[PDB]
Amino acid sequence: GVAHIHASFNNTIVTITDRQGNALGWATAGGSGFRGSRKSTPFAAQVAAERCADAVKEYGIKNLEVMVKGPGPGRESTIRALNAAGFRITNITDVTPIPHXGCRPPKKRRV
Amino acid sequence: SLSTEATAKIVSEFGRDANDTGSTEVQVALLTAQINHLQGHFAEHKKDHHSRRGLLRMVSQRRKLLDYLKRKDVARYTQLIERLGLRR
Amino acid sequence: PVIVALRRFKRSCEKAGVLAEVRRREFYEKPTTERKRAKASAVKRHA
Amino acid sequence: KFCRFTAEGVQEIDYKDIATLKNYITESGKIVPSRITGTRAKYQRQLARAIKRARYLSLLPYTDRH
Amino acid sequence: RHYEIVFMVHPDQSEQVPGMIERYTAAITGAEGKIHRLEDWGRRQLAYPINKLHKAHYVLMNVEAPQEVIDELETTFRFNDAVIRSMVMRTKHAVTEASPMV
RNA sequence: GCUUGAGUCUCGUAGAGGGGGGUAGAAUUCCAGGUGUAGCGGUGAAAUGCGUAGAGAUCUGGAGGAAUACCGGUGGCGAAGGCGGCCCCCUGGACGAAGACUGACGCUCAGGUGCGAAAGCGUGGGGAGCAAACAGGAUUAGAUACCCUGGUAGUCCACGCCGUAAACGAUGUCGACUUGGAGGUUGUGCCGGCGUGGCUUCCGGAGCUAACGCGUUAAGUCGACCGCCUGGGGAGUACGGCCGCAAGGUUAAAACUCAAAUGAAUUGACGGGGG
Ligand SMILES: CN[C@@H]1[C@@H](O)[C@@H](O[C@@H]2[C@@H](O)[C@H](O[C@H]3O[C@H](CN)CC[C@H]3N)[C@@H](N)C[C@H]2N)OC[C@]1(C)O
Ligand SMILES: CN[C@@H]1[C@@H](O)[C@@H](O[C@@H]2[C@@H](O)[C@H](O[C@H]3O[C@H](CN)CC[C@H]3N)[C@@H](N)C[C@H]2N)OC[C@]1(C)O
Ligand SMILES: [K+]
Ligand SMILES: [K+]
Ligand SMILES: [K+]
Ligand SMILES: [K+]
Ligand SMILES: [K+]
Ligand SMILES: [K+]
Ligand SMILES: [Mg+2]
Ligand SMILES: [Mg+2]
Ligand SMILES: [Mg+2]
Ligand SMILES: [Mg+2]
Ligand SMILES: [Mg+2]
Ligand SMILES: [Mg+2]
Ligand SMILES: [Mg+2]
Ligand SMILES: [Mg+2]
Ligand SMILES: [Mg+2]
Ligand SMILES: [Mg+2]
Ligand SMILES: [Mg+2]
Ligand SMILES: [Mg+2]
Ligand SMILES: [Mg+2]
Ligand SMILES: [Mg+2]
Repeated sequence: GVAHIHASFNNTIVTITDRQGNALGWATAGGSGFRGSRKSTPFAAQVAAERCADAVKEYGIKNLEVMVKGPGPGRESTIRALNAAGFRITNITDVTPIPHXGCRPPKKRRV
Repeated sequence: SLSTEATAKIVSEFGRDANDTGSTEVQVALLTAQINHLQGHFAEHKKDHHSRRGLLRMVSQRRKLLDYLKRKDVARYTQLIERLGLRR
Repeated sequence: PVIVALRRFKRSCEKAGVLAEVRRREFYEKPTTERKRAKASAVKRHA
Repeated sequence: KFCRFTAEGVQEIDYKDIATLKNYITESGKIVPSRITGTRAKYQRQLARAIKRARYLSLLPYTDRH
Repeated sequence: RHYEIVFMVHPDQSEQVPGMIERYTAAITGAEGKIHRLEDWGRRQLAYPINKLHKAHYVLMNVEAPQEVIDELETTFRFNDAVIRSMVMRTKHAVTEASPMV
């Protein structure tokens, strides 16, 4: 299968899919008992990875290609947790979308 | 810009010889040919302001050379403007 | 950045400059602001 | 360091010469800066144009993910 | 004027390219142009997918010709559904030497 | 008359210079399907918002607009404004090398004319993303804000108008002259060097300057012509003229009022500046 890690600044979503991108299971830092400051940490992403690895216990997946997307805390800790759960991490690939210019981004925050 | 072959014909037509490239008559005839050629460009490309600045320099330079030639020798001036179809 | 293997993944992402690119593209930078930082950094390395 | 194009005395880089051009792209397919490769400015501009033409003809990739 | 012309043909018309090359150069020669170089690179692997395809058949042509008949050739490339992509480029000079591919 | 200023010709060179047309790849959004299941999104923390009518995530296909990562650079080009994927067509300027040619044809320029960022205006298109206004959620004593979720003009295109910006080098144009040092970029000559041009960045000498600084790209030493200033405020306002569809632009006072206003630098003190 393929592990898709959506690592945003606020949250991490881990979706395990087959090799044709059909979803098998998923978990998130926000739905693993972390809100606010706690949701956007490497640990919350580690916990999300484990619970997602738990969510696809029935399919009996051995090998995982890993697809990392976005700038967030749970880039690495999610991948380690899949290795800790005992997947054959065959590939690590960054698929973070980069425009080749693209659209005007939102205005800067004056905080 | 004007081609080598079109330039060389003008130089021959209005010059003393093939190498009289500096004559006021030759210079004016060359500017006139390029000014006339570019009318087609600017008819199509009305907002080509940058290129038009180059055209207006050709117009101004021609005016200055014709003015020089007039007082230097009006007979040469009078023939030149007649041959090229210039009001002045 | 296609790929001890995890350290190799970190390094490939440093070299493509993935996170620097994403951080720079979070918010719009006016051309005046971009020129200003380009000058300030040009001056910096030149010291 | 040092510009190979001045060393060989090449007139142009040539978009067809993929062997050469592949030395001036990263693994991501990105054009490598002149400060890293030591290419001269004039040749870096010719190189960038060659790589862009090659990318258009699908002789090089734009990215590692197509 | 001197032009370098690359075109890519859909890989299920590799057999139509000998015709294409003959017909396109008849246009050049008939309008009193030179063919300076003509190379058929054959089917190559694309660096990225073009319209689902992973391969295409490349032809290179260096040509001296009037502007007018090269304009005719690009419109031929436009509507010919076999021709998936093409580049026409001005060169300063005629090129006759073998390309780095061949 | 002359050829040294200024031009012309020949051959090349670099360039995001301009106008027009075409095309590529990345990404965002939307639409249609597949898989899948309870969250997603957002913040300092939240909430509004979105989601079991199946979101978010992931995959496939499609639509559409706008912008062109890397290259990229005190890099380049342009009178300034400005100009950045790739390809073609039309086109302007600059520079160099050899000679030849014209023979002061030059410089500057009130009035005049043209060009002129962004916003804005008119008509017709277009509209992904962004986003004045606006709406809701927060924050707060209040919060017509900053922050969050949305979002219309607009931003895009064609044609016309507007004519302004800290439109700045806050430095008018042209020419001559006057120690150096270190870079960049772009020609070219002779044998990795040694020459000869153009453009450009930084430091600094004399000199200049209130000082700060400028310093062969002068703010030095001179010449030509133009524009402009004459205490602060009232005021770039009023009235009149001209221009503009409008918004407004432009030209431009007076009464009254104050004894200052101002520049640079110095010592402190202070900072929700740094060490
Ligand atoms: C306004 N029209 C322009 C049109 O003028 C042209 O732009 C050229 C641009 O192609 C050139 O640049 C491009 O092509 C070069 C070779 N010709 C190589 C470098 C490349 N960036 C610039 N040097 C000058 C622009 N005016 O092509 C693009 C365009 C937008 O259509
Ligand atoms: C004032 N500093 C200069 C800097 O401006 C620049 O100077 C070059 C000089 O190197 C070039 O000349 C030199 O390099 C040439 C490279 N093709 C060959 C001939 C050689 N004399 C000149 N043609 C132009 C100057 N602007 O490079 C050298 C330098 C000393 O750093
Ligand atoms: K076609
Ligand atoms: K005058
Ligand atoms: K809108
Ligand atoms: K002092
Ligand atoms: K008025
Ligand atoms: K007064
Ligand atoms: Mg040009
Ligand atoms: Mg506008
Ligand atoms: Mg409008
Ligand atoms: Mg918004
Ligand atoms: Mg907002
Ligand atoms: Mg003003
Ligand atoms: Mg400006
Ligand atoms: Mg400025
Ligand atoms: Mg001013
Ligand atoms: Mg003037
Ligand atoms: Mg310049
Ligand atoms: Mg100095
Ligand atoms: Mg002074
Ligand atoms: Mg007024």
